[PDB]
Amino acid sequence: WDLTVKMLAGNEFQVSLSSSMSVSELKAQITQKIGVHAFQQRLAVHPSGVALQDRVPLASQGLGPGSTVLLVVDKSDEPLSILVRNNKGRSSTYEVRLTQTVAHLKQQVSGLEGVQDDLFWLTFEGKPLEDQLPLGEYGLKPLSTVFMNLRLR
Amino acid sequence: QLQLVETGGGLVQAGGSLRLSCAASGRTFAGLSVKWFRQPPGAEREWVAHITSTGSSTHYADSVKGRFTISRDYDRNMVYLQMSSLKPEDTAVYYCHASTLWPEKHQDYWGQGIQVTVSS
Repeated sequence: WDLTVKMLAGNEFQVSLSSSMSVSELKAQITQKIGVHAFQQRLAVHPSGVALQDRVPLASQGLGPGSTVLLVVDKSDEPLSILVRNNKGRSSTYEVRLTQTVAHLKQQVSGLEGVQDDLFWLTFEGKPLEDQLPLGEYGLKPLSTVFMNLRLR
Repeated sequence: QLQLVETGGGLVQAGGSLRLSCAASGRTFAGLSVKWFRQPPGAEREWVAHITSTGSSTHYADSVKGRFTISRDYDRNMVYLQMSSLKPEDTAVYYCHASTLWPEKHQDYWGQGIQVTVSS
């Protein structure tokens, strides 16, 4: 499948899906093209103009070979507060931007818990957070709880 | 560079009020996330309050919610902790703390730490 992406400001590029044909593959290609994370891509099917739903087959939302989607990028970087439960079980808020890395969150927690950053690890909904990836790739929300655990040695 | 200067501590009777202050003396508080912590006698340092960098959220630990108020006077580089209905259990050394925010390089700043003794 070759789809057209039309950025609202006006410019057009083309992506190829050949793997899964999901919203993920599409967004991955747009990342390769214009360097913005999946969570920053607001996509809509043309011509209806409705949103593309994440976690739904593209062919289910009326998208086939040669169709075009409309792309708005929303750097989704307005600060929000999240909860961090630490390894002693106590919770406190932390101000973050979904555009920051997990590594940057670990630096904030390191500074306040007094533990070197490589001596602990973080999880959201049980999924271990990778240092290089932005918080928004994990779907964090106002007052989500990241759990901290020690890499006890 | 930034230093955080704390004032306002001291001795209060149970049921009284205190306004702690945290002056931003190096640069302004712009773009910094600011928290108060306290350390009760022979206890872990515990989190108390939080005002975010845009000054538009506040968060409190359960032990102080309803009694304590965090706020900022932005024109004057000030973050306050308003403590009312103080109990003897609020006796602790109080610290204010500031964090930068992505995409700024992460740094932590800490006030010196002031004593609050609540007496009955």
